[PDB]
Amino acid sequence: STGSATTTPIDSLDDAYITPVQIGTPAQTLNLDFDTGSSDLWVFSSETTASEVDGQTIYTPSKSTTAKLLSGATWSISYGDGSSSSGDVYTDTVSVGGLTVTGQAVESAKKVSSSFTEDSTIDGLLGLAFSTLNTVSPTQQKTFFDNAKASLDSPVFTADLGYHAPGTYNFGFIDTTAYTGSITYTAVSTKQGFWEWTSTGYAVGSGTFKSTSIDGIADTGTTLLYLPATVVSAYWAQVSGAKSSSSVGGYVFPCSATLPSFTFGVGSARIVIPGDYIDFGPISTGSSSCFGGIQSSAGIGINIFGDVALKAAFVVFNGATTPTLGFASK
Repeated sequence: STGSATTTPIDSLDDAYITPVQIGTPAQTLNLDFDTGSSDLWVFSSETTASEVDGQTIYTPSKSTTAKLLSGATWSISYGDGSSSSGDVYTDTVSVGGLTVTGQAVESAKKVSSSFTEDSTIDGLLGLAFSTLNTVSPTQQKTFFDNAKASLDSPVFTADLGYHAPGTYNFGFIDTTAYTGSITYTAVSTKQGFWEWTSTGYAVGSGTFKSTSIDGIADTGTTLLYLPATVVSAYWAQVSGAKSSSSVGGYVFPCSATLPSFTFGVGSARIVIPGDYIDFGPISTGSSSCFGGIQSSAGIGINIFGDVALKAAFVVFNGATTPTLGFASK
């Protein structure tokens, strides 16, 4: 089997991407944030504290003839950005772009933190990291990909995120028309439960490539590109007037600037992030100070190849016995 679904930016800055997901019988369609940095499929629901729902589409398990309460099961998660959610668990039928899993753990939110409430465009998350990170207790549950894997034509999914435009998540096949040149594959460590790999270095604009190992994770659920302070300083040094602002919480730059590109290495291959991808607009409405899309990972404890980096590539998440990551230009 295979699946193919379109993923759409939630706003004009590509702050995140939503993908429609069918849950239950009859189908209830929710727009979820496909997140290769976590491993819980959770949804706004009829069980969510009413005051914490503000415009999201909810899952109502009592209206699904295939929903079954997973007795005694609870979940609770906190994300790198400080957000959190928790609740109970159902199993139900879940389909993504024509690909169907029966008995998928659907984690129903009783509580969500304010950032989720305040974002009406995201109805929940669909985790695509390794199932070892799943928070359901006392019986850990598998991710959607893990549940589908054996049925897929090939045990892979691919992320093709758009810049200021829709993209695609495919399951079970590699669309050879979706990229240019070849796919370069690189080793993955699953020891932290992430799609963790090692970039071979970087360049700023037309500058010379610096060969240097950068360990980090391929994370569709993080907006920006988070890299070591040395690297990030090297980048913003090329932008007149850019500075790290403690009060804003990162590097800012004059909105009148033209940003240089940023290149990262995948083995011998190179992925070029155009400068425009690194502009995330005014820090506050009407400001002429703009927020940078490349930021320091110092204090996160891990480097994150988030959407800013991933949207410049066609990315293969290969879930073979020994997982690997593939990157191609597009």
